Amino acid sequence: YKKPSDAELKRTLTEEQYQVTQNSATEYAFSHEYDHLFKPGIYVDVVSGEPLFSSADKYDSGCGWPSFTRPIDAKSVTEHDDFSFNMRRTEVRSRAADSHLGHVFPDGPRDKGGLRYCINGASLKFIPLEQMDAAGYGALKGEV
Ligand SMILES: C[As](C)(=O)[O-]
Repeated sequence: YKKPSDAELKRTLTEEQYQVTQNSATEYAFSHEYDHLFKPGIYVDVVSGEPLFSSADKYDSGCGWPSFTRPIDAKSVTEHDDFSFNMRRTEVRSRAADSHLGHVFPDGPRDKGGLRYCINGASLKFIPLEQMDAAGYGALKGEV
């Protein structure tokens, strides 16, 4: 899982996908299809295809963006202090392509770890269970 050149990205990603993953922009709350999508499968980095979240950990937090209790693999994402626009939050970015994904907060389901990963649907690509094998993610079916 690798990240193409900035120049190549400009010609493959939509304006929205590019602004969110490359410039850390934020999609309008409740605007993405993935917000209310709850079907079996996984969500991968729109840029590199790296698996990031599983349908197994997706839940309704009412925050406005796809929400998960944890990443599909602890190593899949990286955390960063975000002192953007007068406040302190923890930014979440993908490991391989370093795409801006969203933020994580300490107010998630307590029995699931207590974390809430709020992610832009524009930074993801959903792979339904029925297509995971063909897509090359067969080994991850155990995570749904
Ligand atoms: C707008 As957000 C999904 O980075 O808390």
